[PDB]
Amino acid sequence: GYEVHHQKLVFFAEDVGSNKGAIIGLMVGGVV
Amino acid sequence: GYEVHHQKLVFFAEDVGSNKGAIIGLMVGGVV
Amino acid sequence: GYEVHHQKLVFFAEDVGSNKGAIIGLMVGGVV
Amino acid sequence: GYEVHHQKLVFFAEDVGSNKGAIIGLMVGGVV
Amino acid sequence: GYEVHHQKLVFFAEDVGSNKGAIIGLMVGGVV
Amino acid sequence: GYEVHHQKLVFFAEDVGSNKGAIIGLMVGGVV
Amino acid sequence: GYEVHHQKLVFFAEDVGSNKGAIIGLMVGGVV
Amino acid sequence: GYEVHHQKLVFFAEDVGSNKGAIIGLMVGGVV
Amino acid sequence: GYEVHHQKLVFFAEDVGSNKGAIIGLMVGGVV
Amino acid sequence: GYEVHHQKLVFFAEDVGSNKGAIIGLMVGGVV
Amino acid sequence: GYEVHHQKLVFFAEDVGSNKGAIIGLMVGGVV
Amino acid sequence: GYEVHHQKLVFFAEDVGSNKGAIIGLMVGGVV
Amino acid sequence: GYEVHHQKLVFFAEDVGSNKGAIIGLMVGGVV
Amino acid sequence: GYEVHHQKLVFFAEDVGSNKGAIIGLMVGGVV
Amino acid sequence: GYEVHHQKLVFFAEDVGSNKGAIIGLMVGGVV
Amino acid sequence: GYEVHHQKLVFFAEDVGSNKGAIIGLMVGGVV
Amino acid sequence: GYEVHHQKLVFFAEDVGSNKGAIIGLMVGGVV
Amino acid sequence: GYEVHHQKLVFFAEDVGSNKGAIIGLMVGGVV
Repeated sequence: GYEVHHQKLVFFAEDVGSNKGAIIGLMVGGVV
Repeated sequence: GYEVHHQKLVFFAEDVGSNKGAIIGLMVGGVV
Repeated sequence: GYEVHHQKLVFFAEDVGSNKGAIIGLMVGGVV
Repeated sequence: GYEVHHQKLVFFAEDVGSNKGAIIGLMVGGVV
Repeated sequence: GYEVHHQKLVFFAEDVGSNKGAIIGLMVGGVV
Repeated sequence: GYEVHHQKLVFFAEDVGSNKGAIIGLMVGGVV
Repeated sequence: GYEVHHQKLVFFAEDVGSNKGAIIGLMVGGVV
Repeated sequence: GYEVHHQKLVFFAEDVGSNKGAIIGLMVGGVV
Repeated sequence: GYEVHHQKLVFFAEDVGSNKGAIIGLMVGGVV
Repeated sequence: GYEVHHQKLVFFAEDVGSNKGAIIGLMVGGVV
Repeated sequence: GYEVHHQKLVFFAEDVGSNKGAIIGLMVGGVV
Repeated sequence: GYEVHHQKLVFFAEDVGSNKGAIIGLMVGGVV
Repeated sequence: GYEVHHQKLVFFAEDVGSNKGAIIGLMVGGVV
Repeated sequence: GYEVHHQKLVFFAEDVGSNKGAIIGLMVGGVV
Repeated sequence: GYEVHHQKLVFFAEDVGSNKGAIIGLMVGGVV
Repeated sequence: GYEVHHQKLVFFAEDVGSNKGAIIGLMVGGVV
Repeated sequence: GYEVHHQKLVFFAEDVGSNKGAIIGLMVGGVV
Repeated sequence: GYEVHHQKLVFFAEDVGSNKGAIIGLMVGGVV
């Protein structure tokens, strides 16, 4: 029938006073 | 009776005096 | 109030004040 | 009548950070 | 008939030249 | 009805030319 | 007329009365 | 006289003898 | 003497009424 | 100084209709 | 100095306007 | 003199000109 | 005596160390 | 004193070879 | 106050007639 | 002292036509 | 007040066509 | 007082201009 495809990726980063901050190792998704 | 698809990932990092914070090792499947 | 299969992840790192904060290891096998 | 196959994951690091160094290990087999 | 295929990708970084302090290794999507 | 299929990519970085600063190893999408 | 080392991948797909929720995740190390 | 050894995968999606449509996740240790 | 190795990939997809809606995620290797 | 080595890749899809979950994610090789 | 090394790539498929809807992410080879 | 090594690609598809149809992210090779 | 926190892995493989079962499979939670 | 945090890996392999079956598998995830 | 961090990889491998017969499959990290 | 981070990759190897030699598969930590 | 980060890649070896299976597959970098 | 960073790759081997030699699939650098 009818299908709509979209995605939202917001990458916002400052850059001083920078400690290690954070680490993300992740698997999320693959199909539908 | 409507078929739609979306994704939503918000990656925000501030270079505060915010230290490691956390380490995320995750495998979460969202496929079917 | 109709929705379809989509991803939803909020990854945010800011003004951490405590310590390491958290170490997380989690896995799923076989998405419904 | 229609099912929405997705998961809600909010991962954030701020003032609050649980304990000095908390570790979480979890394994699941068979999402239903 | 209505069919659309797009994606919202937004990346903002301030004060470059020095390490941000954040690392994301992640897999999201693939098929829809 | 109008049908279109293209990506929307927007980004801005201050003090560019050096290194990325943070590192995002991310896979977003693949098949419509 | 001499045997040699080679890979063998036979992926055949015919759905049948094989519905939506068929997922298999499996890892086998030759010797380990 | 060289040994000729390789792995072989036969994945057939058909009326196999598993479940009507199950979800499985697992691993096997080759040798110990 | 003589050494000849070749790959063998046979990927075949049909299209009856029940659609190709299954997930194969496997890792075969490691050793031997 | 004579050697023979080629790959055999056979990708086949007819009267396609792949939807809901057609995904093969495989790590094949590593050793021999 | 003569050598015989070529690849054999065979692709057979339908190419209508709607995408088939299937993805093969496979690492075949590595070692031999 | 000159070695004998070249690629050999043969592809046959119906209604070409449009989109790929499916996506094969396949790494074939590694070592002979 | 100076205390420096860094990674250090020396993998030396020789006809030694291997005994009563040269196959190792181990995992460590979060903090050593 | 000052702490020196750096990466360091020395992979050294001689080539004897008859051995029980030298296979090593190790996983870490979080902090040391 | 001041710290020094750098990579250092020494990959050394011999070539006698008998291969050592060693495989390293590891996940090293766990920030430190 | 001053913060310094330089690269150092030394690959020393003998690649004759004897046995496999060695297989290293490793994820070397993101931070420190 | 200042930092130093230069590249340094050195490869010393026998550049013949390839051992049966000398393979280094590693992820080094990410952060510091 | 000034930041210094540039490329430096040195490939040395005994044989000829130099083929691949061994198989290094290594990710180096990326981010300090």
